[PDB]
Amino acid sequence: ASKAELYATLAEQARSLVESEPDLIANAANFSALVYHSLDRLNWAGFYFFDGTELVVGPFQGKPACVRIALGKGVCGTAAQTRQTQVVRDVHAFPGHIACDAASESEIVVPLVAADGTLIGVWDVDSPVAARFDDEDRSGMEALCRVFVEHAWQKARD
Amino acid sequence: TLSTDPHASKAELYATLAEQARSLVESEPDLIANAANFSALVYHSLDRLNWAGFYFFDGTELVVGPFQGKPACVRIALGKGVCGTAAQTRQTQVVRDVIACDAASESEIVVPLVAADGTLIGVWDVDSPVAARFDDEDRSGMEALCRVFVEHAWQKARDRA
Repeated sequence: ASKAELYATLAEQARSLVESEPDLIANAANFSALVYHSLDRLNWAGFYFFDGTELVVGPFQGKPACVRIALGKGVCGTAAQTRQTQVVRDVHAFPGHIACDAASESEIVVPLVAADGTLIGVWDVDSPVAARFDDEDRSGMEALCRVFVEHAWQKARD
Repeated sequence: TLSTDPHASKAELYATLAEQARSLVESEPDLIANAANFSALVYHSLDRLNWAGFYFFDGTELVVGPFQGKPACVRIALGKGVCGTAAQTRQTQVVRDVIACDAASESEIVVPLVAADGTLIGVWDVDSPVAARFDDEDRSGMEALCRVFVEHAWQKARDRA
């Protein structure tokens, strides 16, 4: 299946899954499981949630990794501080990449921002192969995260 | 790989994993982070597993928390299925041959999680695609792992409130 097909399907599956469920933790864990087992050549997929000061890991699929990430530090901290998606083809060349993120060869991080500008956290996907993610994954991952923010986080906050 | 390495028994392996679990959660205050990391640690330390994670009691029924594996059940009523049976009976369930959730599961162990004051926290659920993957040594080992999580993550956070 092409990337365009996979992300179109994932977007509707994700919306179906989280709209029918109030609990944010359930929705974050099921979302991580859905994406992780639908895309090949991944070794990590999951959430970090902002605690008012820094990122703190939430539900994820993969091996134990970073537990806390300061804003500005590494790919995830850079995404949270700049509020810009990070598409990294070679994590070992990303300036300031952090030790607990060493299992990843390439990475995509989408910042999650509430409608009122509050930093929610980041969505982080890692691969053990080089240049796994391109700008179509940028489009596709961001569409999945918009579903999550609108129909899981924004709902529970209200 | 490397057959000449030391080959530990189930008791020793679960004891080593309990110390790792203790070290992983001891100093982190956030309960959801510890639950996510604990699920990841156990799932990747034991072989022949296809699911490992938490369902948390919301006061009425079980609601899935952090887990490793494909999407499974989201909500489970008390008394329904292996996990709901564990939560209601407050008894550990060991199933050698598998209603719901992870379809590929052939054997399963569910450990109820109960607070110091008797509150039902939820359950810890692990599945294998192999028949009779879990025996009474796995039963004892999983219960010891869950004591670490309840003591050094859940009860720790509750007592600070």
